[PDB]
Amino acid sequence: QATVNIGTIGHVAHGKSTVVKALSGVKTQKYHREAVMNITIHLGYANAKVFKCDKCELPAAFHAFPSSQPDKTDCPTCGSPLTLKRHFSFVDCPGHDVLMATMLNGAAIMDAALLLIAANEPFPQPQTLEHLKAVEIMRLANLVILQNKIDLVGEVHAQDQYHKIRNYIDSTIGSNIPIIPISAQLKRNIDYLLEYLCHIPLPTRQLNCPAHMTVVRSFDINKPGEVDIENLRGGVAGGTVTRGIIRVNQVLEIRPGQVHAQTGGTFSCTPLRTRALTLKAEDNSLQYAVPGGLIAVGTTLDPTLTRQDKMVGHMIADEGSLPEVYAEIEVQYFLFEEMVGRSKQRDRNAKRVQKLNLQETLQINVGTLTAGATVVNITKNPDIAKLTLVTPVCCTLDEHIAISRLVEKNFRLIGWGIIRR
Amino acid sequence: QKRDIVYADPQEGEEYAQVKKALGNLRLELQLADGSKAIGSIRGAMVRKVWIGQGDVVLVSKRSFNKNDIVDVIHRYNPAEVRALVKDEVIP
Amino acid sequence: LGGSTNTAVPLKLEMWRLLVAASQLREVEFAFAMEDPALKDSKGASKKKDSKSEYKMLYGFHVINQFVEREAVKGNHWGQLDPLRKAKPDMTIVEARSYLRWVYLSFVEMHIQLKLKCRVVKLQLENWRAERERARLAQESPKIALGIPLFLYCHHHVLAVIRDEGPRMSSEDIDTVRSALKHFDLPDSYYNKLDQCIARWQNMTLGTLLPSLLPQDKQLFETPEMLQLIHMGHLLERPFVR
Amino acid sequence: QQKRSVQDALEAQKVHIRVQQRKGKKFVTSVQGLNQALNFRRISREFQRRWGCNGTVIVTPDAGTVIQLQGNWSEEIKKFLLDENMATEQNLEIHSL
Amino acid sequence: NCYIRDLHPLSILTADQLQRGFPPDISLVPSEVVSLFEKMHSKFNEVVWPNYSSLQLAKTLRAQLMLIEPSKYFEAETYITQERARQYEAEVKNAF
Amino acid sequence: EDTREPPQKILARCMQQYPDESEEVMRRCIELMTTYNLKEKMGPLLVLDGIELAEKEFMAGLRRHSRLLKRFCRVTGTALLDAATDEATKSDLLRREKRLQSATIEESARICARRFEPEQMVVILFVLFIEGVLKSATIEEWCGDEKPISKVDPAVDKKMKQAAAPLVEWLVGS
Amino acid sequence: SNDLYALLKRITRQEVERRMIEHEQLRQKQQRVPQVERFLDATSKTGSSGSSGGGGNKATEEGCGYNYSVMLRRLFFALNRNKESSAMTERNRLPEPKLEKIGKKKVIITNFGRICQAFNRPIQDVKDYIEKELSVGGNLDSNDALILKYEIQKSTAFDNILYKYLDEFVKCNSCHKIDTTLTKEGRRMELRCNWCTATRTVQAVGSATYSAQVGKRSKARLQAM
Ligand SMILES: Nc1nc2c(ncn2[C@@H]2O[C@H](COP(=O)(O)OP(=O)(O)NP(=O)(O)O)[C@@H](O)[C@H]2O)c(=O)[nH]1
Ligand SMILES: [Mg+2]
Ligand SMILES: [Zn+2]
Repeated sequence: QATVNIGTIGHVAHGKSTVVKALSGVKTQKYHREAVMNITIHLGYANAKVFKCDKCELPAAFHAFPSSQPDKTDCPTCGSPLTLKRHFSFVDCPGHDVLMATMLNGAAIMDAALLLIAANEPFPQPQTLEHLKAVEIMRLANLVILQNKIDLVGEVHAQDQYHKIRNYIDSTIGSNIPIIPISAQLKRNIDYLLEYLCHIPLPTRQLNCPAHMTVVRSFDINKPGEVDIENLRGGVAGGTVTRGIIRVNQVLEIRPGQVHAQTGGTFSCTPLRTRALTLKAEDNSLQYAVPGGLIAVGTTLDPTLTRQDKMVGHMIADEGSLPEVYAEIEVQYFLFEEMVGRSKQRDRNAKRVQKLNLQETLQINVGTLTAGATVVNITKNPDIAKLTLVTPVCCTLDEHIAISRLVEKNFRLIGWGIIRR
Repeated sequence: QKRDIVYADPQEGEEYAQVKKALGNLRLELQLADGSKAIGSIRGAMVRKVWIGQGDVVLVSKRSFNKNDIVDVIHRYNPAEVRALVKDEVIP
Repeated sequence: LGGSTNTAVPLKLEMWRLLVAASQLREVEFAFAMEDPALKDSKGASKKKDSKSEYKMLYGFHVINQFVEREAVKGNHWGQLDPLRKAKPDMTIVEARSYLRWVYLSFVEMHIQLKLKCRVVKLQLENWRAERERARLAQESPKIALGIPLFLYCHHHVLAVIRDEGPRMSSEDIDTVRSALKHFDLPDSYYNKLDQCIARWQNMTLGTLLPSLLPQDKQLFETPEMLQLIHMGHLLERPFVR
Repeated sequence: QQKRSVQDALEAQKVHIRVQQRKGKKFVTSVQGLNQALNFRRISREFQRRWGCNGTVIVTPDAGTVIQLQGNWSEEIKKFLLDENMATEQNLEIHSL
Repeated sequence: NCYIRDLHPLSILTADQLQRGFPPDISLVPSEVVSLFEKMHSKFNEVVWPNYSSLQLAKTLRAQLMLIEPSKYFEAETYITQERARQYEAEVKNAF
Repeated sequence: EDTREPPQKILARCMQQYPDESEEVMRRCIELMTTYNLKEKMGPLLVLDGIELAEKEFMAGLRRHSRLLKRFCRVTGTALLDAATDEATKSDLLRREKRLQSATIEESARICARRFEPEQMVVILFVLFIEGVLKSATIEEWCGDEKPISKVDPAVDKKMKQAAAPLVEWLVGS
Repeated sequence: SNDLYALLKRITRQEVERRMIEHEQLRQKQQRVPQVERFLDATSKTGSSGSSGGGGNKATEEGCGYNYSVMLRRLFFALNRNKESSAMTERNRLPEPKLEKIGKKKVIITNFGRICQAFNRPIQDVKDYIEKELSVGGNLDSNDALILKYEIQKSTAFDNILYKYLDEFVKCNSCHKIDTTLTKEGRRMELRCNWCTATRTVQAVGSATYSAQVGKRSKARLQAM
């Protein structure tokens, strides 16, 4: 399985799923996606293994397809056998306006991302910048900046662009991240790219602490299976592991569990006890799941819902291990000065954020949650809001929250918060 | 007979321009192939001997005594000559 | 690209240049040119007074706020080279006010055309670069024919200043000197001397101006073109007295 | 919340305008794709009064609450629905010309 | 085709160059004078030269020639040649 | 206020320790204050401030923590020019240089008020202009000095006069 | 050059004086500092191997990637030395449709066949789109000259219709360029580019929402008897 999770950010029309298409060789669909045209809408996943090409740094020409390059067990570029280094997964986080909240949902899963910019547009759009501040909530260190299109326009405008971007970065986020040319519907200059990914180090994770999993996918029932045993070919809690080893035939608790309606004004939610049937990651089947990588943990019991993902921000652990369920979270919030995602003329001309006040529609993006909230209290201590959540959230950490508000039929990052609890 | 095509003299008024929409009382709305928006007129030897439609291209004149009063259609270019003009090197 | 807009502007620039004694100002009469420097001088004064370090176009009806610096700061005169050189020495007497205005407007002219010229330089530049790159292939990248217009224009442009204030240095002066540096590398000490001169001319507002931001080489075909072997050795159109 | 937001900002709501010709140089025009909630009588009766026209509030099977007008108007049947949250600027078909 | 060919110095006989030097026409640049100057410079030094590190006829002429060229070198603040050009021209033709 | 005093201290300490080890890189700091606005923000207010870097070491440690103080004190900093619009982006920048440079002279006399000598105020202001930390008007660095502090009020009318004549006297070229 | 000390009145006056002689010392000092500082950044000398190779990532950032991309983009021989000079902004050449006014009702378009060939799409499908927009009858057949019941004053203003078709169907939104070729992928999925091979899908008209009524009657009912 994958060891390291690599996401993708960038405004739409600068490529997202395009770079992924180059490497993996696969695409994502849901039918609806076609009908609106070049909106990705939900999230990508794919897997491409790393194996070092041993006389490759930047040779002049080879086949456009990446199978001469890694994701093969033999090399024709150096003409010698290959050797494993790494293995990656991919994730694709949207770049369209509306899709902010679902980018947030998939923003705490990842262990790095690629920023994508293109030469065919202006310097820094609004949505790009907003992506970046979104990251800094969950505080990724590694980041890589790219120019998707460099061969569609000249080798003049390219340079300028690069100089401007170069200036702007390492004056926001240090480390002086590199800015790199690529092509990826012409599928060239992967070798370059890949070399920079190789050097990105092993992260550390805990493999012996109580189980914790973050779910973002569900549904795999049928069509077919149709005949015989009859239906279906039960479901999943398809997501990442951060802590512990999820082995087969362990007993799992879903800690939001089945949501039950209010009985007058107070709601209750009861956990769902479920067993691991099988661990499936890629086309291979695992007997144990190591932290990192998307593992389709096979679930059991009853029908109804969890059609495409109604497991939005759900946490799975082991029996007798309970991340504490909170209906009310005391959020200590800090706001930004600029309402990013606004489009007027230029990004730098942006409008300023309005203060957080009583009785307003929020959101609250606690990790992978998208729970609706209304401010009931601004008072407890200054700059603390006691916010009541309709959809319950489970704390495993102190939680790093991005706060989104509606600006005009769409939410736009306003600030960040941390739960005191 | 004679030529069906003439060229602008940049001095003594006269600059190419294109009709936009038409307006009542013999006047029309007219726009410059470099400058900003304008209103035109027409001369009395073309008051219904010649019809200047919308998006037809023409040749103005300009007033000598005082600029930025109003301008006037003193000629018309037949569609045959418009394509030719626009090709060669000349107008946008 | 393109490049039609670029030709459409010189039309305009020819107009505005001639509108200015078409009619806007006549204000007061010269009256023989009292002197050329006096212009610069009392522009210096008026711009200092109410400063954004821009003045010019904005709030376009500053034509009033001479009245301020007239009735207050009323003398015996401040910037008094004028009254001295006149006889009768007018001070708050109406003529003086007219003079001041006539300066302000005649300068707004210079500036508002200068802008356009800067744009022209940029559009001259870009198509010459794109040209060069295409012929880089050859690795001797010719030719000197197409960019003599760039250079000759930047001369024209620059030497519009003896009269002028410092324009915005950020866009303008930079966009000139980098079409003489970044995209025409040349021997230094031509460079050094030239930038000193430009500071001199400019001054009466500001000296410095060191335009050192992003010189870059993908361009080095020159010397066999040298520095005056593209003047003596390749000019046909070549400035004349007036 | 977000769900509804998307399901609305990216699905359905698509706003048809069309122009045709009755004869010689006479013309006609329609609108379709406007929500049922809005009073059609109030929009039609505006268009009319702002220029010699002639409306209607026709209801046709599986296409209904469709309104037409007299004259060629395309520009102003787009313009008036732009500033007014009636067409997300994305759903604007013109079949004119 | 073509065929349109140029011309230049031309015939001016060594005795016509002696006597009349230089009778009009004169110049037209580009490249024209500059070429000639390159020639004179190199050809003068290139003789080695086998006497005439004395007598002071040499160092006179050589010095005077060297003093021609700073016009070519240092003339232009921008890309301008003011009319200062043809003083360079009158120099080189009086020299020759 | 927030009932979370501590990280405002760790802010200061991480701007002692990151310099100590390596003086080579100071980049991270630009994202450090983005997280940790809990007091009253501002760049050189909280970057000149430290622990023993900004107290006992202050004099020499100014010129031994140079680079990051040229990144915050001198400008907010951008490279922008346009042959399109760029008139209103003039004053956008200028207001934020205005506010910046000025109130860093508040911070100057607030460090020289735990390091009291009227003279040692004079010292620091020149060691700013000598380096790339400041290079702008001595108008700012005299007229601003008299008196920007009321956070420490009571050095007022003595430290005022000693803010210094040599500032003015080098200014005009006399 | 420049000293640092615990300055006092007298020592302050020294610094003042030194500057006043020439302002070169301070100026050129802080010209020299950023030189070696910026060298040290870009080629890297930073501690810890991962950030050392992070500024070595930075080192190979500096035109190196773009350089390999030069020779690459020249080696394809389809981004260089072609009709891109004008084909860039689509400045392509399209036959100028040419018309006839027959009967002062119908408009026959002679050049139909030639036009359809040029952007490499078939006959019936192109015809459909045109005739749908204008909401008229007429057919093609014949000697491949179209017929339409739409009446206009004779013009070059037929072009607007064609523009709509060409910017929906054929013209890719990657580069701006028609060499394009239609495909059959899944259901209601089509279109491919091939001059950079950035695939794009599009959908095909099947109108049937609202057409109004026009415009004689009696005859209508009579035929629909
Ligand atoms: N010529 C060229 N085309 C490119 C390049 N990168 C992407 N494309 C094209 O751009 C299209 C958009 O791809 P896609 O990745 O879906 O864009 P996206 O930004 O991911 N969509 P979304 O914003 O919704 O995520 C693809 O058809 C691809 O062919 C590039 O570098 N060059
Ligand atoms: Mg996509
Ligand atoms: Zn293409």
